[PDB]
Amino acid sequence: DLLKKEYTGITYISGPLLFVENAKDLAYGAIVDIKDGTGRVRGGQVIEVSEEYAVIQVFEETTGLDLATTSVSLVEDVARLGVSKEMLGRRFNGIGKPIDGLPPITPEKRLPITGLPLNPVARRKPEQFIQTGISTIDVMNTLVRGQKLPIFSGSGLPANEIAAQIARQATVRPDLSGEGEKEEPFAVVFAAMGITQRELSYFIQEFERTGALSRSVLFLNKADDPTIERILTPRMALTVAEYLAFEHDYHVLVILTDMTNYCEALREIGAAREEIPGRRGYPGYMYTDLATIYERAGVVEGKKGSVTQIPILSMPDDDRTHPIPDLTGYITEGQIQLSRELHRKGIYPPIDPLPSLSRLMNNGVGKGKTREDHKQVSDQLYSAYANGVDIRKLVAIIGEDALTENDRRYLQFADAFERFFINQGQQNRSIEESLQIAWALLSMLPQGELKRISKDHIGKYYGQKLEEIWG
Amino acid sequence: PVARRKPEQFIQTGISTIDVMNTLVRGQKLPIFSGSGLPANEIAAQIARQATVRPDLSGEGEKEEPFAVVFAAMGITQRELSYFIQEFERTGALSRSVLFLNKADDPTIERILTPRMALTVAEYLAFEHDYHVLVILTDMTNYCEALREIGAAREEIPGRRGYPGYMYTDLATIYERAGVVEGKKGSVTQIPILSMPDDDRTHPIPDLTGYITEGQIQLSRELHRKGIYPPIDPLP
Amino acid sequence: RRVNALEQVVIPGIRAQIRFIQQVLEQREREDTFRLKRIKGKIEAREAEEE
Amino acid sequence: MIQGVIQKIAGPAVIAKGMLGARMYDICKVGEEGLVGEIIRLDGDTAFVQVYEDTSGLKVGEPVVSTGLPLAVELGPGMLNGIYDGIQRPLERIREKTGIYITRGVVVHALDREKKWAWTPMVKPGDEVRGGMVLGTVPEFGFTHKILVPPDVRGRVKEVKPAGEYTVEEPVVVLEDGTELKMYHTWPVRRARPVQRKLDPNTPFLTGMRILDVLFPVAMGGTAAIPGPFGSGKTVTQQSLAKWSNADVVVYVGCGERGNEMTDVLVEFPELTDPKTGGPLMHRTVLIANTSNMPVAAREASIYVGVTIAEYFRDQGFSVALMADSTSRWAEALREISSRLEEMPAEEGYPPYLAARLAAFYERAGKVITLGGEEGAVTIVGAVSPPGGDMSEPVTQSTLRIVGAFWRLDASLAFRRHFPAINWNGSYSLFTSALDPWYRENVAEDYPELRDAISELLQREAGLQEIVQLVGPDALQDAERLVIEVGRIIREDFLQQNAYHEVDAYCSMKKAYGIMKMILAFYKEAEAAIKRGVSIDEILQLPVLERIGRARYVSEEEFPAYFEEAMKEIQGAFKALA
Amino acid sequence: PVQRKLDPNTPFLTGMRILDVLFPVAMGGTAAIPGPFGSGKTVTQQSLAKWSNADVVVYVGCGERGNEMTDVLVEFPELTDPKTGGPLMHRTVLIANTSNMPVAAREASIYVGVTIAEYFRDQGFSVALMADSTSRWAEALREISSRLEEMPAEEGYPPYLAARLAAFYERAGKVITLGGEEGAVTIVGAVSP
Amino acid sequence: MIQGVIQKIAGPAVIAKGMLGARMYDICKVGEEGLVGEIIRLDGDTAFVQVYEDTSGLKVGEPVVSTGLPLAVELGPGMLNGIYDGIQRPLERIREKTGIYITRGVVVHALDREKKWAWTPMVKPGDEVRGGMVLGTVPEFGFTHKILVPPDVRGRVKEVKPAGEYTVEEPVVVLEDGTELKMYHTWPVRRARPVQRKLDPNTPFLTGMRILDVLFPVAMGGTAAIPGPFGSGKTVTQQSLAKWSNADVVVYVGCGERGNEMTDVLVEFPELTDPKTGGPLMHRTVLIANTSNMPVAAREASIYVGVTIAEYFRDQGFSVALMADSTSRWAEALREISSRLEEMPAEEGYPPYLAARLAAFYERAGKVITLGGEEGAVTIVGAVSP
Ligand SMILES: Nc1ncnc2c1ncn2[C@@H]1O[C@H](COP(=O)(O)OP(=O)(O)OP(=O)(O)O)[C@@H](O)[C@H]1O
Ligand SMILES: Nc1ncnc2c1ncn2[C@@H]1O[C@H](COP(=O)(O)OP(=O)(O)OP(=O)(O)O)[C@@H](O)[C@H]1O
Ligand SMILES: Nc1ncnc2c1ncn2[C@@H]1O[C@H](COP(=O)(O)OP(=O)(O)O)[C@@H](O)[C@H]1O
Ligand SMILES: [Mg+2]
Ligand SMILES: [Mg+2]
Ligand SMILES: [Mg+2]
Repeated sequence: DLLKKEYTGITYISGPLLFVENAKDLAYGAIVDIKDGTGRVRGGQVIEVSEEYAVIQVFEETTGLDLATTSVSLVEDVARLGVSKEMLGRRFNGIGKPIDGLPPITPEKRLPITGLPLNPVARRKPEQFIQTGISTIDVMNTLVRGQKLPIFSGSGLPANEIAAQIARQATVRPDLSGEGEKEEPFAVVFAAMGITQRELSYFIQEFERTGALSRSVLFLNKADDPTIERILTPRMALTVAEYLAFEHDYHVLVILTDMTNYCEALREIGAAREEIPGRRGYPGYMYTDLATIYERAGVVEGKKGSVTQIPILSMPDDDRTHPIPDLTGYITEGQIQLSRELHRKGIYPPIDPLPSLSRLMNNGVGKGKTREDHKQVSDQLYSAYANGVDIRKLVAIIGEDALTENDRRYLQFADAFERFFINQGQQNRSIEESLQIAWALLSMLPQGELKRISKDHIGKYYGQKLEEIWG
Repeated sequence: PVARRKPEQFIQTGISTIDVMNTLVRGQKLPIFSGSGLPANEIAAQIARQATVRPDLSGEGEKEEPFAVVFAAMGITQRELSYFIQEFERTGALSRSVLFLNKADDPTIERILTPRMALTVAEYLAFEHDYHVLVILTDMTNYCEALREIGAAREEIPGRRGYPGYMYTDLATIYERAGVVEGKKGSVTQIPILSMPDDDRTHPIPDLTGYITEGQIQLSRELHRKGIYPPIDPLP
Repeated sequence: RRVNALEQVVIPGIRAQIRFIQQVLEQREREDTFRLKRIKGKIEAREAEEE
Repeated sequence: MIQGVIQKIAGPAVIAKGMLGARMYDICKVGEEGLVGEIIRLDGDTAFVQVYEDTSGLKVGEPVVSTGLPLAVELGPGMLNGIYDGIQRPLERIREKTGIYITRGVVVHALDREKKWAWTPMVKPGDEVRGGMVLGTVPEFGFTHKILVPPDVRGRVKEVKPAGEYTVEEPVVVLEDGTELKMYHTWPVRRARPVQRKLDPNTPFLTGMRILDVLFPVAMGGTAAIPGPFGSGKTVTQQSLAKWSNADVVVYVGCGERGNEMTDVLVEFPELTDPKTGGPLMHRTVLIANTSNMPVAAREASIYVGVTIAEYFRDQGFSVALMADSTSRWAEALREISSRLEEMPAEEGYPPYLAARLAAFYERAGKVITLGGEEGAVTIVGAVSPPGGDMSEPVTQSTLRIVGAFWRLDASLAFRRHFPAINWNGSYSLFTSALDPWYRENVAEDYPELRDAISELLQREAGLQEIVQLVGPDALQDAERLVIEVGRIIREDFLQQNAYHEVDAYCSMKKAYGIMKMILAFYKEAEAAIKRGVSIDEILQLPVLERIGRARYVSEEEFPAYFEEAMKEIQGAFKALA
Repeated sequence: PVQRKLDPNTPFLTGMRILDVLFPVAMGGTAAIPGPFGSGKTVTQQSLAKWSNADVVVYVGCGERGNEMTDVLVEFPELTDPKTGGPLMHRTVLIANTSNMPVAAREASIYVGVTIAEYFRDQGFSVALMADSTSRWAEALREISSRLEEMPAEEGYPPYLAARLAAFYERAGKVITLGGEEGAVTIVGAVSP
Repeated sequence: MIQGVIQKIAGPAVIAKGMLGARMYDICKVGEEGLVGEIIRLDGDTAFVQVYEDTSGLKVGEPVVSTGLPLAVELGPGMLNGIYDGIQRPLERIREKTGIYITRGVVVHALDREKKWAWTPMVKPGDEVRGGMVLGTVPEFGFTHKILVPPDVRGRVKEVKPAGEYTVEEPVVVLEDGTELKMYHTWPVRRARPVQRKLDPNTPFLTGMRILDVLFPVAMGGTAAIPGPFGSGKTVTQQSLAKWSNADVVVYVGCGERGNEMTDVLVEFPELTDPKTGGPLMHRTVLIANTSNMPVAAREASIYVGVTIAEYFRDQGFSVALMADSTSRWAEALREISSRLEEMPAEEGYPPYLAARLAAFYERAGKVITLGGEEGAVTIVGAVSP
């Protein structure tokens, strides 16, 4: 038409919802603009429709709205975001508007933010090993390109510093696999849900220090921003990441700051609609909603791009059985779990190796990729550490003097393992140095009890002294 | 209640741990408590195959009276069905018994109606034709679960943990049908069988059964894993 | 010494944990009963009153 | 056909009006885009439709047309070596038609209509046919595929075409009433296929894993469940069962899990070798995939399609194995749909009819005598992720009462990388006694006695561990210390199995019997030497301990010489000690 | 209603050594005898019925197992009254319920018994009331409240359980009747945790 | 204005009808008594009002009048050395009017309209002024109180009152468009006050306690939480921080606590000495009191009023410390209000939007560069009583 239609029959405003009764023309899932009587425009999304009435959720706050003057206008039927290659180095808010003072982006394409599932035929196996520079991740919980590897954190634990260090130090090793020329740097897409000024300032300073803002795209949604806007931020971030990776052959690394806040907003919307709850408070469909976010990563046959995700989430009472960590561990391809007890002893990074897991480790290790002894060394380290922890629990009861020689050896191995292997500070370690330290630690035990390593590898590498590396 | 009389005669089940230390008396409701992997079906089949009354030890020698077994199976699978058919038909025990079977894929209301038909037949035979009958209910956990499903389908608010509030009354109308009546010669004896879901005796189903029944027989997992059959623990 | 330690320290702690867990589970069952009451009241309202 | 319009859209639910005449569980076409939906309600002139595809973008007033038929599958040649979505649409055709993304409204046939198959008749005019009888033979890889009369057809035949190559749409039967039979027929997924008779289970389903085959067997027609928290090893165990079991055809069903796990099967399997035929392993596998980010309502249809295909391959005479990736996702889908209907739920929000669905699904498994007079079997292994936290959730409790085996996994064992991490105390099986006659003939005459001795040793070890927590390992006497050490030996050597090792991934029956014999002989010798006054500490220093602990990695054909040498060394070492 | 409630000052001679000596109960007082199964509740209650110095005895079964109720129904008439040598059932009133009676009948069992005891109190007698397994009466009350959707409070019991228990026990006491005479009611109740 | 009548009463929740045209989160006058209420729902011709005072004795049919404005405070000279109710009412004026009991329906002004203040101008006619700029100074108890342009004001000035003594409600500056600027302005308590930039905290907030200063420091402009059971020492710690800390202005919020804990502060503080100026300690402290037996719905308003005043004193260039006595009572107030609305609750009956409110409240704290150019900071210490 020459001028667009407006709907005025609004009789309900309560919380985030809003009912309009003359709106059968609005498509399900459409985006609308809510006009105040003073001229202010607020956005909203339609999730119900009938010949009787329609239900609209509001992104911004509902202060100042009235039932006599408010009107609803129509934007396009599908939530679409305009993307371009020119948007590298820009900053955006939670809904995609610029906040850096620069003119807006002229779109090359406009894409639906909900995305589409990847065809399981069109995928391929993640293979490339990524050297993060942290021994407890490189050796025992290896990260490969194309993996979803969330970080399970507490309240006072430093997950942000670990994420920044990984993003700074991450690189591939073409020389080990023989793939030829060195890579190009990762492109970082940073999506922030409800985040304090302290964490945001730290992240901005860290990215400015290394010059990574020229490659990055930032979607920011602060703690004082409206809550319902957090629904759209991960979807827009992943739309941009998918476009860059699969249309321009970039290697994209995506960081999601706190999935807990996203789940809180989701619970707010679900409880407003009287949905059937899940276990504690959260709606019953939360598994499906999280699955549409995580499962957008991976690699695609016949294309050079890749998408890697590092979500960060906080287990509330350090509880692994909470619904959010449970569903995340069901969907993702592993987890890195931080330990508070190691943090209290001054160990950084405080990664607890036993609850940690990497599902796609076996694709990226072995001969011709890193080295031939990687997997057996990892297994032996795991078994020895478990024995050390069990002997700790034993000497908590019976006392140190009652120990034999074997239990004392395992106990000393566990202590030295923590102090030297885990505690590394801000230093950067290559894979060879980490393997050398791991072999030096295993040399504290007799050859008889390490049954998980083949005798050739023992004959080749066993016998190193730790004093040469640390003295 | 003024028509009943006190139970005074025993039944020889053929199992030493039950006959000697936990004697079964005509008119008693004596449940068998079992776990998940424990062989309750084999014990039930053996008891139904072996049980008989002993008139020679009673009185001067007594006069013989008929005996019968009524068997009710609720929520059994195909394997248990084939096992029970082959067990009963291979030794002539079927000639004195009545079988009510309800497979797991059968509707739930039939599972609800299954034990009441068995008890109706038992009452008819005992108090019309002076039989001594023995009623065995294969699994009460299945009955409780079917009752929960039926109650939830009719929009009834549940009770203590998940189960409906009237479950205590509903189980009582099943157990309290057994007994022995003054002025009559027949009697009805019940042996309920149930599997404890959490393997805990504080679950509502084992707890409410202890209020109505007159004892218990408990199967032991350690004796079962050691190669002992039948694994009846004499202590609890 | 071992008997005294087991009688004094371990058993009361285990008992306190047991009763705490029981109280939390009871609270959760009460809350879901309230939710069921509300949804039944909502269901019965919309089926009869509307014309 | 019944036609109507829409006035309600809310997620995966669509309510239509003007639909008087529709039937329950029919298939409807929704909107001008042509989406596939199913009817579950009737209320006056309105109907309630759940949609198997995404519903965003639809508008009120678009037409809805009912096809008048329930959900059905196409059964015939060409299903092997394929991968399908939740409603049986091939994904390779979608990949050809569309890009890397799955769009809505794609129309493709389940069976390829272009391929020509060799036909060889088995009947002549004037013969009487019946439901389930075979007539014809089509070669398909290493198998010979049989064309079956549909179960609802009876009549007399006067038409046969001679040997030639025809498409699957070519009808080569004419009955006296004039009906035609083709190489394929359609069957509704919610009706169980009829059989003639059921049979007792008397043949083991060999999985190739030591603990599952030895301690907790499952029969050829039986059912099993494997519950455990995330990261415990359900999917790896199921894929090992897919690779190494002796089933003729394996149907793998993915319900609400990751797409990378399906890509791994799609890539690795064409390289591997079929254990019993020597061809590629992918020629025997059928995949049904409905990943986690696909629409919710298709999760139930995937399970029913999988079980219907498995039942179809049973009627030909094969022994079929079925792997269900997660039934908890099916339960969550049923909870999601029930929210729109506004019903009153059960304990954890699940609908009350959930327990009947699982029972109806598991009851399809068994060894039967088919309508064609042959013998087939279907065995179902269903992984149950405990949805919220633990084993007390209603899904696991409902599964516990209808399964013959129960393989409980432990998170604590998976933390210390002790795979397969089967909890020995909380697991059981019911197929031991029935399988005992087979073991005596085919494995060894004394094999059940060895199994009972191993179980007795594990029970003795489990008994003593209570005392160890109480006083510590130093207070135990020498006999109990020996029992503890032998239990540790059994746990480290016999039970543990690496699924990614080159040799340890598969273990035959006789190798397991040899290892058990070695361990029991060592225990007997050690107890005898204890009676002669030897302290336990010097016994464990023997070099034969390393010989036993590395008997896993010996190859299958190298094993008998190793067994002979190890037995001789076992005899030699303890004779010189005292 | 009564005229005035008096303080208890005469012992309820149970006829047992330990209960009369160490832990006495006064006329008009209330006593509770709990214990798990097999402890000895039923035998003691019946001994109190047989040997006490109360003029009239009321026996209430809140709903028992059928065979035990049969046992107590058969065993009671055979005994003899220690006061006069006559039948014991001449001075007793028996309230009997099993587990398959309607749930409304079992809840109102203890109120009928206490009403009859109060009726005999107004005539000038001393009445002893024995209640068997008030836990099962509590279970009946819980089931009735679940039928009415009463939002359970402590474990499954309705929030007003303590009020009903208080209303039941407070009827016991030595009073001056409206006719100017003196009577008393003594309540002994067995609890089964 | 919009006017309507009442038809429903249930505790502190009043439902009005005939209110077509009322806006969300406005302020209404309820009944003949003239109570204060706030609208949080709209449905047809009706509105749902929560009442900040006692609703006993109300009847169906009493009139409801809407003021058309949200809940706002008066910011200006005269707030120091004062004790206020949960919706900014001076308590000593209420004592003078009613006596020793706090009755409902009392109308008082927040700032004293009859005190003379010394005025010293800064601007000249023809100057261009913006939001947050400084125009004039007024002497207070040791401090220099600056008169600020309201943040949403731009214009040019040609009128300045000369140096003299005026009340708070006399126009001292007149803009070119005719806007008159007084010594005070109003701000809605739910909106965060604008700033230019936020800075990283780098100087300590000295509390005078050894364990808190040495082991677990808090920086100037940060946030901290102090949980603990009853009898652990939260109130004594917070009062010690009020006595000894180096903040320029201390704002103390009592949200649903004992009245004795506020009477002790009222009595004892004027006898003490300010650490950094030497005057009475009460001259730097502002008290907001809402005890436990006062109306429940006024607890939220007290928190927002306190944080708004603390934000106002930040823009003048001071360093402000805010102490909240308990946020658990605020959570209980939210639970009660949601229970009147029949919303589906989260764990333990709290509404699902509970975390958003706490996030928005603590986000007000930080070290900023004010609109006028000075540097201020607000630090928040909140006690949790689980
Ligand atoms: N038998 C085994 N041998 C070696 N490694 C194993 C074995 N079983 C499991 N693992 C290791 O443990 C990991 C467990 O991942 P897996 O996919 O099996 O999890 P799951 O318990 O099925 O969980 P879910 O399907 O819910 O994500 C494997 O990726 C592998 O690294
Ligand atoms: N630092 C201290 N020095 C001396 N006495 C102290 C100190 N801290 C606490 N106390 C004592 O303990 C009491 C604790 O009272 P306080 O009001 O501080 O407790 P609270 O944790 O705030 O409790 P409430 O939840 O009741 O407000 C004080 O009244 C005082 O007697
Ligand atoms: N005075 C007594 N003399 C002998 N045995 C007694 C006496 N009192 C109780 N008992 C024993 O206590 C046991 C429990 O009896 P009873 O009270 O009938 O069951 P419960 O304690 O389970 O209610 C009986 O077996 C009985 O022999
Ligand atoms: Mg898996
Ligand atoms: Mg008793
Ligand atoms: Mg205090």
